[PDB]
Amino acid sequence: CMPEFVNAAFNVTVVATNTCGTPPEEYCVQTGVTGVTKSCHLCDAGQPHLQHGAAFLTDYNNQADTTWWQSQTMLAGVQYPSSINLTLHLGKAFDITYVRLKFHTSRPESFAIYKRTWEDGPWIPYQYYSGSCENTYSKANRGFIQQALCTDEFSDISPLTGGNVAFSTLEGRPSAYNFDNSPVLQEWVTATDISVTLNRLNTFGDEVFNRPKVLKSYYYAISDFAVGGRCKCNGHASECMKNEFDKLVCNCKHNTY
Amino acid sequence: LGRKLRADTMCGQNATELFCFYSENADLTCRQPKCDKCNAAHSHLAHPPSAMADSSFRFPRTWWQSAEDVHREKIQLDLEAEFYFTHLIMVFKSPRPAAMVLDRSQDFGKTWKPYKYFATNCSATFKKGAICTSRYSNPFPCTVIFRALSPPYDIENPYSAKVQEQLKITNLRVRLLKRQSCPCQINDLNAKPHHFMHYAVYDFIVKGSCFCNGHADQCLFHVVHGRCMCKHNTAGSHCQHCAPLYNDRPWEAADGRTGA
Repeated sequence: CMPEFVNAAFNVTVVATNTCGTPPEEYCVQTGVTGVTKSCHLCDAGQPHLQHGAAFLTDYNNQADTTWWQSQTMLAGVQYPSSINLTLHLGKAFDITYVRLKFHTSRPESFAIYKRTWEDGPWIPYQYYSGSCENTYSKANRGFIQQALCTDEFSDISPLTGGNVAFSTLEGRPSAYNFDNSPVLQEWVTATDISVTLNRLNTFGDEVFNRPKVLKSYYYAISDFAVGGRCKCNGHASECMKNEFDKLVCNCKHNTY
Repeated sequence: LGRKLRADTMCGQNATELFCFYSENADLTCRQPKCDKCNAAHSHLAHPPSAMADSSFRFPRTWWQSAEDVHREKIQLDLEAEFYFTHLIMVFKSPRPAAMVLDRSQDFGKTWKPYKYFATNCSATFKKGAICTSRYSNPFPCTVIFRALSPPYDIENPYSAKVQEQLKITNLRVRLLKRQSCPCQINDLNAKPHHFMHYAVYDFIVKGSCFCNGHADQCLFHVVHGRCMCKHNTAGSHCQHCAPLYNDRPWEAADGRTGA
């Protein structure tokens, strides 16, 4: 009868507005992970195995080596108030207790997360994650007090390889420990459609230099949505037994579903 | 990065003592030491300071630490020309001590100052936005994040000499005072381990754009030099002055917003 938490990125596809591969691109990244002889190789999607597709992002998440995806780089001029917004159409309002976005390349200096309250509706961001949010986001740093405040504990490119981000929904917030008795937080944690808002990467003025490699480097790369969650239906089902129409909706009592 | 970083002697030189890595698992629990031998005989047994700053094209990563259980350990980073920096980074596999200081040198190692230093008790080094800030350094886990450019400096940032001094460097150093190795299951066997001295440091790569005053498109493993053929008919290594063909018109550094 007890609810069972399972990875919310299983057998699901991220709806990504932009993804590498469709054009021919040549990109280079730090030699921390790729380990190429010159740390330079060409991104592509035609190759069946090297696809950076949506499914690869949300999969078993092999610990030894998990399939990674790269977003479009600065070559596509992706630096605006709004940018690539890859979204998650799971199919149920999963209570995402713990979120982890293992970055394949590095932690972007400026980025955010946007969550959907109801299907096809607007986006309710959880929190902003930038070390200089007072400019890009116009908000106080070192978020503390419920609002989608900034974050600077892990903002700059500290790891430079296999970056780790702890998007602890139930921790690091004033309402961290009142999850089971916080009506707003219960609505906060549940997200119909996950969407990481990589709104902009604050450039360091290197654009005037316009080196072909560097522009191809200051890009985004989500190695895996190490995100877990479950149907918040009082676990009428230890696992949302799908219904006839081949989707995910919850089990229920009182002659309901 | 991609150059020599002189420092003191490497490990075990004055003491042929066993050294081991008390690395930690993903469960925040230490693992059994991966004891090895430090020497100066073979590359595998000889790991000079150059290991961190060299072409890292191989899957295994280059390790490094202090010289011989010495607190006042410094890293010398010689330059053959002027350089440029973007922001401050700090990677330190060993537990990051509060006594961390970031310092910048102006020209030919002839200047020194406490450029930036932040920690929970920044007094350990010896507005509260640049001198030092709290809630930024912790003893654990073992295995500081700050940005040099000021919040008002992000926008309206031309490339004239008025800002060159902020991000023009000649040498690099760093000092750590507090000594500590993050806790382990040291009682792994009946006999306690020995000679566990180590300062696990991952690597140091502070990327610096080829200083060309934001004019040159190409500046003369392969490494970044300091000579630029800046466009807009500009001459000089720093490209701070334009050609006399139409220099009579007043001008300052070509800000990237419009390249005036």
